[PDB]
Amino acid sequence: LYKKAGFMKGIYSALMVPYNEDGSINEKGLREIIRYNIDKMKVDGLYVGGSTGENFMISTEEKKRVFEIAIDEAKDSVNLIAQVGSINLNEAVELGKYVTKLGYKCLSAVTPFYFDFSEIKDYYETIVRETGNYMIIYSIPFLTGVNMSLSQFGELFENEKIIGVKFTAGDFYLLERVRKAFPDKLIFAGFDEMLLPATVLGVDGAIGSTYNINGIRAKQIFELAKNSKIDEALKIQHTTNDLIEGILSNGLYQTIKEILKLEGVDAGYCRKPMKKISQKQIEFAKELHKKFLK
Amino acid sequence: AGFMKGIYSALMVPYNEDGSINEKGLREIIRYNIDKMKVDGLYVGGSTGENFMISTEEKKRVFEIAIDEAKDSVNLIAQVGSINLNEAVELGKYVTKLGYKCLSAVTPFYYKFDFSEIKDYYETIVRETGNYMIIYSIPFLTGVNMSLSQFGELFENEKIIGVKFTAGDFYLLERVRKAFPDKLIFAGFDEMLLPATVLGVDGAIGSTYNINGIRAKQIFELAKNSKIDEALKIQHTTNDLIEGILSNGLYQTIKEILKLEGVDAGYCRKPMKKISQKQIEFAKELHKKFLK
Repeated sequence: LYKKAGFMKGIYSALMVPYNEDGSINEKGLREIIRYNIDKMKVDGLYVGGSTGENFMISTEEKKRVFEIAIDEAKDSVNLIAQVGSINLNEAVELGKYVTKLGYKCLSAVTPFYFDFSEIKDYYETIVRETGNYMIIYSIPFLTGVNMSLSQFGELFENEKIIGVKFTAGDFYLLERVRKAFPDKLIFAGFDEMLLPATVLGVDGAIGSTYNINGIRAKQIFELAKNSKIDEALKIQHTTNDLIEGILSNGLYQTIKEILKLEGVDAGYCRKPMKKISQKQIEFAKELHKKFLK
Repeated sequence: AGFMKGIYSALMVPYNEDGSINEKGLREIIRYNIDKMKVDGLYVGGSTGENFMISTEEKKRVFEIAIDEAKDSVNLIAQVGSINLNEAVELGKYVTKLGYKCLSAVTPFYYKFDFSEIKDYYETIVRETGNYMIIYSIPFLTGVNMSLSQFGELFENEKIIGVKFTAGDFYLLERVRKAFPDKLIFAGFDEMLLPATVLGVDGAIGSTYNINGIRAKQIFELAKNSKIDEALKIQHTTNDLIEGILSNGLYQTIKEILKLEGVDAGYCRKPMKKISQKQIEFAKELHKKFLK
């Protein structure tokens, strides 16, 4: 339908945040990662604040500082989505209000793992109505759960400001059903290693962490599959998944940071008392870079 | 084995009230698949044929009729797997003698066999029959989840020529396709035919092709030939039909639609529930909207 926010289509990097040794934000490194994504990966958008290991119990003051820097550095060059969930509802509202005042024009949220569908719906609709901003839902509204039902999607998509969904589990029957039932909503693939089969089911783009270093190939897959070049897209998805297979066996986030540094980006190391990367994983990351990205 | 590519119906079998085979109706279902659905092949003795609900002798009679009626007009695969390896070899030898040129076998289930035992099972059927083998992988029913390196171990056997892939794991599907470009991969999930096709599967084996095989071949061919937009529209229409089939009872609704198409599709094996008035009328509406 013509009412879709079609300008939002494309490849979004789940923005990696670098940290200093003491745990604070490496603001200079963060600006380098933003610039690398915009200028070298050529991403269509940035997805800021997704919950990972190092992201989760960081202070909201540091969450806010990441949001300020990201929109200051990106300006209006790419689309932005700010994830403001994974915290209590009143906390998520004050964060949604803050990023809205900063100028973010689209929110996303996943709920905390405390549950009933009425509580999920109220969580989303509260953020929307208290911030006045647009909202991308998650297909799985918390971690240890499963994808929502088709009629639950309808309850949420009844809200005009709930404009799309990040699809995080690869149920491709449900993905087809959601695409058919809501042609006016955006669907973003959350699974980088399944971008090609998602693209032919009509997803509007993809949100992923590997696009920080593999955004060029990802954009090629998306574009070729939508323009009658499926054989070429499949070969690039094959190459991409050789890289992803190695990234996954070597530790996803620590390997992305190592390859960023091999590309000259001051990405540091994984934060917190999160497990230190090993000498063997350092060497494997170097081999992955030489073979796939150098 | 490139000549085996394409769309295979998992052949349904009509049973009488007492569970015995309705031979007249079985020939009618075969004729409908070959002549009207225009399938490239028949997958005989699979889950869809209620294979695991019937006796060894009843399985043999289904295999006899199917190849007698189909002759060499379409490809034929005979599913001979079982928890009983001695039965699997017996059935595999029997259908090989009948003239079937390719076997399939579900992973042995119920007991928690480890992978070395699963490998012995496949290699034993191949060794004892001399026939080709397609791995039947269906974790939703068996609980057996096979790794990429485990597929590699099985695929070192030159007569294990492919896999019927029913796990909805499209990362694993892409990894198997890349690792084994010389093997056949058949999609087992009719409602995900389009995404599987663009990952390079060689065909599909499905229950809904007994009645929706025309659209299935369209999706497959269009997606391989730079018509993705058209293939998605037909997958969308197909999945409206499949969504109704699933809500109405899969086996009962396919058999009911076959009857609306003039094919005597008989009953399901007990304890499969008999179809209800509500389900009969729903099937009539699916037929009128999607297939008449």
